[PDB]
Amino acid sequence: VANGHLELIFGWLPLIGELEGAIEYAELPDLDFIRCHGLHTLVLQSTPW
RNA sequence: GGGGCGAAAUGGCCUAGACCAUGCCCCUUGGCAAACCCAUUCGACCGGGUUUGGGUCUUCUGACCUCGUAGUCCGCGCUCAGCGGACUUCGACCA
Repeated sequence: VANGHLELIFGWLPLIGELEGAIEYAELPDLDFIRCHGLHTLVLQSTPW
């Protein structure tokens, strides 16, 4: 068992490499941008003709 | 029907921009003020119709009553009427 478990953990080690790589990939700081608009108005006056 | 708008109320588009949907802004013109007419308790009774409504001389151009609108010099004096008065213009059934 002392040798089998050691072999097993040594074989498991590489997978932790790509797992930590993916973890780091999840922390990549990226983003986009947002942009909006708006408009308000007001009548001034009016007369007949 | 004829138009307007993307403004303005929001929704697509929505650095920005210009277009879209419902969606919202107006016309359905209006007024004449007078004179006369019906059937009848053989007028009281409301409603309708006709002739006029700035106006004439040649209302053709153009002028003669009237005014309205302006611009220009104006008298500080000359003419019997007097006066405050001159010249040029456009309009004249009414909003």
